[PDB]
Amino acid sequence: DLAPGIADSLRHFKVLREKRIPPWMEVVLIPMTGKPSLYPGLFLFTTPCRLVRPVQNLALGKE
Amino acid sequence: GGLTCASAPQGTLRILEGPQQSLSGSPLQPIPASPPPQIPPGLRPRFCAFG
Repeated sequence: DLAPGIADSLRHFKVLREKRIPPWMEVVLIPMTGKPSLYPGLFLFTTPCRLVRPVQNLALGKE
Repeated sequence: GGLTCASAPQGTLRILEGPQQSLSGSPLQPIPASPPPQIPPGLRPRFCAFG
C-alpha cells in the first residue's frame, strides 16, 4: 500500500533532481497481479551502460 | 540491572515522511503540438511560358 507512493516519490525526486537521485535512474515497480506475470518488486537501477531516453513527465511538466 | 524479559508489545508505530501532492493532481501540462505545414503567403506565378 506504500510502494506506488515510494515509486512516485522517487520519480519526483529524479525529475526534479532533489535528493541526489541521478536523472538516469530506472524506478521500476513491477506490480503484484496475482497472476503469472513478471516477478514483482521495486527495482531501482542507477548503474551505467543502460539505454535511457527522454520523454516528458506530464505531471511535473519537465523532461 | 537484572534485565528481565518484559511482556509482548501492543502494536507498532512507524514514522516516515509523506510526499506533498498539492502540485500533482493538477491539469496536465503536455508539450504543445507543432503546427501543421501551412502554405506561405505571397506565392505568385513566377514562370511565364515562352513566347
